[PDB]
Amino acid sequence: SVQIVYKPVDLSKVTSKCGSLGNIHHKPGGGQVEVKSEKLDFKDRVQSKIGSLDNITHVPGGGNKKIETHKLTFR
Amino acid sequence: SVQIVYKPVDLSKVTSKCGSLGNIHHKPGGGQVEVKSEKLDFKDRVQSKIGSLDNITHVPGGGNKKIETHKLTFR
Amino acid sequence: SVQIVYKPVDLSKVTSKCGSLGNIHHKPGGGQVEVKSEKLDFKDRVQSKIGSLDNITHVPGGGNKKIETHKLTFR
Amino acid sequence: SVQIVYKPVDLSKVTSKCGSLGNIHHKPGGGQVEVKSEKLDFKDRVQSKIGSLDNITHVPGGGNKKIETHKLTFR
Amino acid sequence: SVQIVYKPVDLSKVTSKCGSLGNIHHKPGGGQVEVKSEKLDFKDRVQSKIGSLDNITHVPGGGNKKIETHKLTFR
Amino acid sequence: SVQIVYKPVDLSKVTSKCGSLGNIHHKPGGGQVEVKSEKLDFKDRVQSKIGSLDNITHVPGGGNKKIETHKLTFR
Repeated sequence: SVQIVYKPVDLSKVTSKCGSLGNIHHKPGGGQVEVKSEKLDFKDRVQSKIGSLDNITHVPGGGNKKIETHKLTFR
Repeated sequence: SVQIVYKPVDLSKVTSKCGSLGNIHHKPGGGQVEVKSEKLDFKDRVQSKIGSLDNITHVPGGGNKKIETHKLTFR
Repeated sequence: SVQIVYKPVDLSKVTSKCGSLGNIHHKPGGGQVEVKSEKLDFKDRVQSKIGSLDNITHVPGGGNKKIETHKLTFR
Repeated sequence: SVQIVYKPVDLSKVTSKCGSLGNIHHKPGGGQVEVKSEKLDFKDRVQSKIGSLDNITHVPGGGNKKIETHKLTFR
Repeated sequence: SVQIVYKPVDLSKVTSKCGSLGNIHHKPGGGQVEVKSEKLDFKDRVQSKIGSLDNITHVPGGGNKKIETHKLTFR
Repeated sequence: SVQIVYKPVDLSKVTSKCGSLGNIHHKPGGGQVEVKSEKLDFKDRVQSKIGSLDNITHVPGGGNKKIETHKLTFR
């Protein structure tokens, strides 16, 4: 016979404290972009991106990430 | 017979304290980008990126990452 | 007695010839300007300029400048 | 007695010839300008300029400058 | 008595010939300018310039400058 | 008595010939400029320049400069 007894006790306090978050600045792609193309012979799929893209400013006042997994496999 | 007894006790305090977070600056791609292309013969898939891209500013006032795994395998 | 005889003969051909003037480009102030000012105590006249200003494109298809002076002073 | 005889003969051909003037580019102030000022105590006149200014593109297809002076002074 | 006889003969051909003027580029102030000032106590006139300024592209397809002076002084 | 006889004969051909003027490039101030100033006590006039300035590209397809002077002084 199999007897399995499980007690994960977790009182964990993933805590943060800031008095003043601020005065944050993010200036991507300030300058000039210039592209000039002539006499191109493509013979397969193409992608192109030009400019400012995908520019993130994540400012999480908390930003307390917590991750938890319980796998319990039985054969 | 199999007897398994489990007591993970966790009171862990992943803590942070800041008086003043600030005056943070992020200036990617200040200067000028210039591209000039002539007489290119491509014969397979292409990708191109030009400019400021994928520029992150993560400013987590906490930023307390916690990660936890419990695998319990039985044969 | 005074005798003064004057014959400025001028057949001068200040000439220009262009087959095709073109494909001219002028891009001043491409990038970003940013100004930030705090706690300034001025006690006299002020001037300020910010940005793109006074940006000339002179494209004279001729542009044949000619200048001519005749002073004739008598005492 | 005074006798003065004057014959400036000028057939001068200040000439220019271009087949194709073109493909001219002028990109001043591509990048980013940034200014930050705090606690300044001025006690006399001020001037300030920021950015792209006074940026010339003179493209005279001729551009044949000619200058001529005749002073004739008599005492 | 004074006899003065004057014959400046000038057939001078200040000439230029270009087949193709072009593909000229002028990129001043590509990069980033940054200025940061604190606690300045001025007590006389001030001037300031920041950025791209006074950037010339003279492209005279001719550009044939000619200069001529005739002083004729009599006592 | 004074007799003065003057014959400046000038057939001078200040000439130029170019087949193709081109592919000229001028990139001043590519890099980054940075200035940081604290606790300055000026007590007389000031000037300041920062960045790309006064950057010339003269491309005269001719560029045939000619200069001529005739002083004729009489006592």
